[PDB]
Amino acid sequence: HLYPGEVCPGMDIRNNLTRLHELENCSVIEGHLQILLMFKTRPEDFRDLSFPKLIMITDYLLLFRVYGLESLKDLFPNLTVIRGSRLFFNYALVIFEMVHLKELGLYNLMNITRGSVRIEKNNELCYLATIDWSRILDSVEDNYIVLNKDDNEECGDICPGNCPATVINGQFVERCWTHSHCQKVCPTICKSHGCTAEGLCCHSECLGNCSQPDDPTKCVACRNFYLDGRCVETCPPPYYHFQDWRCVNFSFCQDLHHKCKNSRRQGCHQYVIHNNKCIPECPSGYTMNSSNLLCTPCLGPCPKVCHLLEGEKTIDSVTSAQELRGCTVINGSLIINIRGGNNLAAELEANLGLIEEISGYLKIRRSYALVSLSFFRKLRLIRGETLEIGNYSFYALDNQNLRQLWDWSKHNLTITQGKLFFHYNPKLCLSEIHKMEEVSGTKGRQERNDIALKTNGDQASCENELLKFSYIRTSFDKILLRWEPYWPPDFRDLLGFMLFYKEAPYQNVTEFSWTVVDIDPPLRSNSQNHPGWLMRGLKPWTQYAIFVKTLVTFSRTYGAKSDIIYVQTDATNPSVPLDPISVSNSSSQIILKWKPPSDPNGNITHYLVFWERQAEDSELFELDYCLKGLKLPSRQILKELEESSFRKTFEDYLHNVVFVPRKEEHRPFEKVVNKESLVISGLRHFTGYRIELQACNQDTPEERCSVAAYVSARTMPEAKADDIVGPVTHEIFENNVVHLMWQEPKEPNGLIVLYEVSYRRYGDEELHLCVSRKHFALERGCRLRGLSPGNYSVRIRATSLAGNGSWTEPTYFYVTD
Amino acid sequence: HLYPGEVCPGMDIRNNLTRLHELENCSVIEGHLQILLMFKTRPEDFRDLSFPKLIMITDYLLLFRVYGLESLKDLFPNLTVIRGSRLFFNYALVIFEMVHLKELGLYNLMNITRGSVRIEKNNELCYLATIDWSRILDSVEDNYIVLNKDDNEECGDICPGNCPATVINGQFVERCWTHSHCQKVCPTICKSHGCTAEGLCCHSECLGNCSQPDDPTKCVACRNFYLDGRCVETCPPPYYHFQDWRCVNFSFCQDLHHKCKNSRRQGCHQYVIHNNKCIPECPSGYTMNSSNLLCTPCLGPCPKVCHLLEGEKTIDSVTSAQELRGCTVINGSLIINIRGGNNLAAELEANLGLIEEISGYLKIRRSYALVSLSFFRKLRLIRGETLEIGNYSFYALDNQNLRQLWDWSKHNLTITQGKLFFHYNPKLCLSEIHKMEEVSGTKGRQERNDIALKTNGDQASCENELLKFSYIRTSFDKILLRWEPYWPPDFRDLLGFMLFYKEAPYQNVTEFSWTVVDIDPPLRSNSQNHPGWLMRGLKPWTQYAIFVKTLVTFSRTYGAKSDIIYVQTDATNPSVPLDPISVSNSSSQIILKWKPPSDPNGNITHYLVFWERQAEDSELFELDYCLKGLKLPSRQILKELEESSFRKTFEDYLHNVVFVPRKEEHRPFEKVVNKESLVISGLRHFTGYRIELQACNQDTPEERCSVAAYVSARTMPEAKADDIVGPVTHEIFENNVVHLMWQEPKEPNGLIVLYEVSYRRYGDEELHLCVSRKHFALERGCRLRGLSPGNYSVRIRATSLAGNGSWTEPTYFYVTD
Amino acid sequence: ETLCGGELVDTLQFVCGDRGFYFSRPARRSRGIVEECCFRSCDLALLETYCATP
Amino acid sequence: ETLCGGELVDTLQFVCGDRGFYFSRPARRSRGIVEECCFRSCDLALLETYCATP
Amino acid sequence: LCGGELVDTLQFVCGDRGFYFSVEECCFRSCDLALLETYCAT
Amino acid sequence: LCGGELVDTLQFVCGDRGFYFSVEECCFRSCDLALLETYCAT
Repeated sequence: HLYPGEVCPGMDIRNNLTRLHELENCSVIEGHLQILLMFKTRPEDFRDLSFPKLIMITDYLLLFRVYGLESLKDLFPNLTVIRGSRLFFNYALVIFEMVHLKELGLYNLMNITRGSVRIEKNNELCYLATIDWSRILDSVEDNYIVLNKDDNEECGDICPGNCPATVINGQFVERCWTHSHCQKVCPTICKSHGCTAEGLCCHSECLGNCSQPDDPTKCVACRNFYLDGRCVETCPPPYYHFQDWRCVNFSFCQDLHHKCKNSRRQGCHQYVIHNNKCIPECPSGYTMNSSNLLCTPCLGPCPKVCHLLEGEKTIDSVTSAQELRGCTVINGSLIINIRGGNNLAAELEANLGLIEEISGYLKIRRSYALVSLSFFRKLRLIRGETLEIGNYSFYALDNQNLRQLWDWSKHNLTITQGKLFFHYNPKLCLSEIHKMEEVSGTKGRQERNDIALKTNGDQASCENELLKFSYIRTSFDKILLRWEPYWPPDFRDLLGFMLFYKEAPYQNVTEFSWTVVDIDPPLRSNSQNHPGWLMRGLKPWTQYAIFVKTLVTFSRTYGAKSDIIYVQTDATNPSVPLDPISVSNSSSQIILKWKPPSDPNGNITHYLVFWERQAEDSELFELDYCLKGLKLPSRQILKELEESSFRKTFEDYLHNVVFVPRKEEHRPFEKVVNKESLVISGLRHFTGYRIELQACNQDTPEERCSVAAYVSARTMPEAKADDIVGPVTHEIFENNVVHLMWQEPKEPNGLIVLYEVSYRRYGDEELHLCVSRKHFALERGCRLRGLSPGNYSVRIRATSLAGNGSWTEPTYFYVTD
Repeated sequence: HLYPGEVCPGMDIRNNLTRLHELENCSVIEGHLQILLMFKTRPEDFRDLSFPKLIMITDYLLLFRVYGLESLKDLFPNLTVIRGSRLFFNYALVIFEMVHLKELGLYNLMNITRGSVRIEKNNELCYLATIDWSRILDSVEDNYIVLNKDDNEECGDICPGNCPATVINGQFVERCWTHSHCQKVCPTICKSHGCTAEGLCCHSECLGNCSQPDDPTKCVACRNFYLDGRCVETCPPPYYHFQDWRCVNFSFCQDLHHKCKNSRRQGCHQYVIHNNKCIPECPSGYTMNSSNLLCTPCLGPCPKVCHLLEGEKTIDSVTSAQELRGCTVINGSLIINIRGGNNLAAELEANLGLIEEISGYLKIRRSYALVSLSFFRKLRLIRGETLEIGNYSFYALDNQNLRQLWDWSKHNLTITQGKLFFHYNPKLCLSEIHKMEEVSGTKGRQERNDIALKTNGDQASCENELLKFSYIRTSFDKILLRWEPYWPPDFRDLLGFMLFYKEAPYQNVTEFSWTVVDIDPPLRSNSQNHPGWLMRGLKPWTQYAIFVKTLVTFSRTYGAKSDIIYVQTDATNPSVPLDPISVSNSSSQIILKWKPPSDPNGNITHYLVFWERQAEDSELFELDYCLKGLKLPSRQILKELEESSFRKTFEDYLHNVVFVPRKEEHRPFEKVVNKESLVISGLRHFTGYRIELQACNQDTPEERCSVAAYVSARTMPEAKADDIVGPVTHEIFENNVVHLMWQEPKEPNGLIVLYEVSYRRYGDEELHLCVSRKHFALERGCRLRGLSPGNYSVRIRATSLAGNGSWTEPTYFYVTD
Repeated sequence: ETLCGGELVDTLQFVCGDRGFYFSRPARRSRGIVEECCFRSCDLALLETYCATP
Repeated sequence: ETLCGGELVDTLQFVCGDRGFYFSRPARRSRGIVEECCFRSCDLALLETYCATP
Repeated sequence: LCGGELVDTLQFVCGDRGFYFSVEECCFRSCDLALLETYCAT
Repeated sequence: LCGGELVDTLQFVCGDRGFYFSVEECCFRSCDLALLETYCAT
């Protein structure tokens, strides 16, 4: 839908809500909105005010100490898009010292074109972590939200969700604005074109929200431009773009320029026309034409001078630099001081970089996020007419991240007067400064203690002297190092080389953990001896990153370093397979589990495992198990530097004074390949096994195998293996001696230790007798003596290693009465 | 004895030994001896040369690259004392690049008056660690002996020793010069007066060695002065002291002055007389008198100007400063650069400190051992006529130990032109620099970046703002901290306080281990809230040193610190006495040993120990010990700082923009006091004991006692306690049933389990029977059945817990045949 | 006594009171409030001059 | 090529050779040998001028 | 540190003044003595 | 490290060149490869 209402260019409301009524008819704001400094206000005075008509803010929104305000859900229920043409300290929405605020309430915000959001020191605001700034902004990392109620307190983020949720770092979370509304999230096919509640994609030109999908006539905010409701990407003539958000007829711009001309408002601009754009003033190379409002190109190279108040301007924010946008010649001096933490290269290059000459000096102090000075794209000449105090033209102080000053393969520069000045730039190096001095042409304009040697690049390896490695080769376990000798012009200044080495998982490692080792400087060969060094201890088959840096006393420093060379050592034998556990589920199936060794030290080609048969314990055969006690088992530095320097200086003094000028057992085995487990079949019942477990990580070039691991596995017995089979034959002598015959269970559960014979006569009781192995052998079974006359019912129980077998069926034998 | 021979003033021998013959008649040397630069020489050319006459060297001895020399024991067999009036780079004996030297050989050196010894880079010299420099020099720590054969190699120090030995650090070692001679060490009663071979003390005036003890007439070197052999402490008139080692008649000094006057030697001095001293020139305030050689005081304040070549002089050694001794006004500039490691305050104060005005500038660069600039005792004015490059008058650079500049309570200073300059003085602080600026009067002569704020005193706590502690009190286990609030002029700059604490054994601890903890800055009270902090974990009853230092961002720095306050926490209970071991040696004596607990946590007042009686194991009574199986037991940061600064700067920008100006069971116990052991008496034989060991470190204010420690102790049995006593009465029934009666050993070795009765008839064998506790109780003894007719010899063996008792005597009883 | 941000607003509306702070138009001078009262000490009149009606 | 202490003596007595180094008397100028050959490069003639006879 | 045991710290920092229970600020967070001093009210 | 085991280092730093025995410089001192390279002579 169109925007019915006065555009009402941006204003601010202070000291009373009676000034808030100017927005009674406002669909858009061509400016910035500031509501701040409200003290004598109460929440009872805010329940009535509401502005459903407000849709889009051009510049920014700032709220600063508005007492009594608890939520904006009643103030701006239709704030869709904040254009952010000009920011407030590189911020598009600032909410500062916002006492009494509970929830943000901006449940209609969709897209912020340019800028960031800084909300802090509210002391009462929650419902912040329950929002998704990724779909709102374009650079989330530039946000700044601290010192709210969310962190130090625990304001419960109770909200429907029902409402859509999304991941942030590693978990999903609902994205809700207030207790009743939530952020509208719809499929990514409409990146920014908007989408209806159902999910239909809006028009491509459209933005944020729309009523009729794929219809620019019924949109609420369209990204490109605006004209007569039915907005288009770029309006045709005779309509010229205005303020980067809408276009109007030439008559509008002409009468606005006439109004500014005749009414000498101090803030009015003589608007001109240049490429269908009613801009405040066209850039350098064009002149205001009295006849027609457009500025034709001039027949002369006249730049657009940029006069500066009091000859100075501090650049500490995007909005500070934006005042120089389009300017090309500065009639003053620039001091850059960006106290940040987020780089501003993009916006600085967009606003600056069109300047060519600086009348005064350029000063860079305390700036942090500046990684380079490349944003001065077209900086050519520094006149230095307004010289800095101390007679300087270039400055540098406490730049923590000034890496590169300029690219001198292509860039040009010129300094007229003054001298350079660099101090405490740990990421800037003297090579770049000396290139500064050579290219500028102020070589003879330098003095002592203007470019500190010990502060610039103190933590940046940039001595720019390369060192090669002669030859290296790695063995099974260790590695030998050797490199070409290096000597400064005065060889006594070399105190030895630093060696840096660490394990690098992947092919890239940061340059300057990092274990180091001292190296004794080599003897003066004056044949040359390569210094070399031998490492001590390492983890085999790992990627190692090594490099050597010389260490030379500061007298000019002429150190040297080597490239980061990655050296791969060899593999070795593995360790014991971790956690060797063997289990049995079936009579012949035993399942053994293991884990790969803690240090495999090589690609495990196969596992060599052996299962071995054992005999029953020798002492078991010689132990009787009917005797009482028959429990059968149920089987600090500066001093050294000064010492060197003192030795050198005494030698120098001596030389000065003295000299004057004239006037196998085949246990079954299997190569377990690509498996940390094994299942074995075909095992005897109730028989133990000795399992020898070992691993190898190399097969074809000889089996490089680990040590053996011993575990014990025992199988369960069969069902009816211990029962006595065969007839129970008995021999009766003249003394009624019963000599029992029975065939032993040739395949028992380990071994049968004893037998329990229970013979009972009709009306008599049950007797027992032990039949040990020696008893069963020497007597060839049992030998009963002294049996009363009558027929006895005999049950025999066989006692094996597993336990007592099933009783034999009652056998009846009749002796004479 | 006297010195027969020409004094032969000091010379040097180079390039041939044919110049070494000038010392054919030389008992003393009034100068320095230098033998150096010998290349075409061989050891075969050194066996002949010997100088037994040389006794004392005035200045120093230097040997530099004398090839073919292997030992000085044949060159200087009588070098007794080196006076060291003037040194060679603050060294009295230099041996440098001394190839082919094996042993020093100076077996006659006794005392070096002033200086040190530097021997290095010989590559062949050993027999160095076998010497005692303490009896030779007066300042051993000023020596410098490195890079010899002694360290990198293992030249065997085989020597007699026989020869005296002495301790150095923790062990004795013989002190030998060569393989045949050793350092002469004699009792300390003769500190330096000398002593004969037997041990008799020499004369008090004498020094080093003497022939007749307590006789100055027969000495070889006397410390004070010399005259006509029989030297005296101070020769009377008309003899005037000469060159601080001897005195001569006035005629000698007069003719020497005349010789220097008429013969215009460039090095000769017009010797004068001043206080019976033929000195080269008397100090400021005296004028050369043509009539008589002494210089009378003048009627005018004319100082002794000290003209300097090329207006500069570098002070890097004692001998460099000695050239200015006696000088008071410098017609040039002084640059002090002492690359050292040993302080030179004493000698610098002796030589310097008499200077008052400096025409040019004074520069101090790279000096290390200088702890203060107090050696400029009478420095008053710095004219600065010859200004330093960059227009400076005072300099400072890389002074690692410049603590204090001057004592401003009494000292005065004056600087005419130039400006101060301080950089990289980690031990010097801005307070002293500003006091310099105020006292000098050059306050308006300063510019930016001449006195770096971040380099001077960066590692010296000197913000000189004191912080008090409100109240503290320490409990049984922990301690609470609280102090008065502090606020810089801009309160946003306070990021919190640093807390430093460590355990200090004794009352003194170094100021700035040292565990630290971050403190959150307190809320703005605008009643004031004391910040305070609580400790977490400590070792009780220990002396703790605590102090708090504020941490404020650099914008002027206005930090604050507190005094080192020592807080003593309280004591607690001790631990278990370490290694509780109990042993027994006698029937009633059990000796138990223990160690004090690892953490006593208190003065151990006494040990509370209990021994308790136990009963025999219940299952023992119910266990039969004749059954088979009878085994009876034989019983990184800058990001946070920038976050704070960025928050502050955004708040400042907001304030700038918004506001505009208008137009108990009694087990016996004993309190073991002051003993880690105990011996207990009166214990039953063969009875165990349960020992409960515990310790207490507090008695009168309630017994603060540790936990109990349980150990087991068993006593040995008696001699004849298990033997059966009383007659072996037997009752015989009609069935010849023998019922044995015997009285049990009421006090046995624990308990008797069984009995072994062995009755044997004449010609029969021995029988056995078990008599268990139940057998002995129910049957009231033993009950034998079925004994063959005849008289049996009965031996009874009692089986107790200890073992089998002695057999009873053969008892004979006759049954009817 | 110097006063800085945070508490500067608290001091304001108390020294000024009742009436607010005037505002005409932006019309940077860089002498606004911080380098008047925070960096250097400022008196009552320099706060009163930021009022609206008087 | 610059040469410094230690090896400076080795270079001497080879460039000079046979004859030694002259010595008259101390008669500090501070341009002796180190700032002629160690700090800055020095040629053959500057070493030859330290000989005795020539 | 948690409830029951934590009472010693409150009696340490408050003495003979007493306190009301609430451990959620020390079992998971760090005891900074700022909450402890205001836990006990006169 | 000491004799017997130390031979691997000499074969490492000398290869197929061989060496003569002498351990007194590595059992108590530190092996800096300066002595090892000169231990084996061609």
